[PDB]
Amino acid sequence: KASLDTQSTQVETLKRNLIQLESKISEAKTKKEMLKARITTAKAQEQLQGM
Amino acid sequence: EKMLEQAILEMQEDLVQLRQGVAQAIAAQKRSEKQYNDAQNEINKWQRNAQLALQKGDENLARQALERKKTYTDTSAALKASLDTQSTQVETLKRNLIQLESKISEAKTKKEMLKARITTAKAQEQLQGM
Repeated sequence: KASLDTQSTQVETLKRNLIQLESKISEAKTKKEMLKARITTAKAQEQLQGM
Repeated sequence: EKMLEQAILEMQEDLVQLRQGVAQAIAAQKRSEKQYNDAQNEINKWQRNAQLALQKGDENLARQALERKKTYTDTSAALKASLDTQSTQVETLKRNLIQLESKISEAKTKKEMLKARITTAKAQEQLQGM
């Protein structure tokens, strides 16, 4: 029973981490889209310099 | 898991060897008892012979039997002393075996607990990777 209680707390932490991770991966995908847009804007600025 | 797994296999083989030693000690106790029993039987036979010698009229033979009985008694006394010393050692061995049996079960339980903590540590490592 004592072992189970100690194990249960660890299990809860792991479950919480997984839920957080799921939220995090979605955010990362969103970040990539934002990152792609800024890079395109930078390229446009470079074209002006060429002119 | 590797450190724990190797230890469990090793303890079991050792226990079997200990049991054999205990059996030998038990066998030794039986042998001493048999020898002691034989000495007692011999003494009884000697006593009958001594009485028979008196009836026969051979005084020297009866006296010799009494001397033999004393020697047998001394041997029996020595055997009894040896048995007592051996018995204490045997009791300690038996106690150790019982304790060992309780201990091996505990070790198995410990491995399960150890496995769970390692898994938790791995989860923490994954968070660092993120």
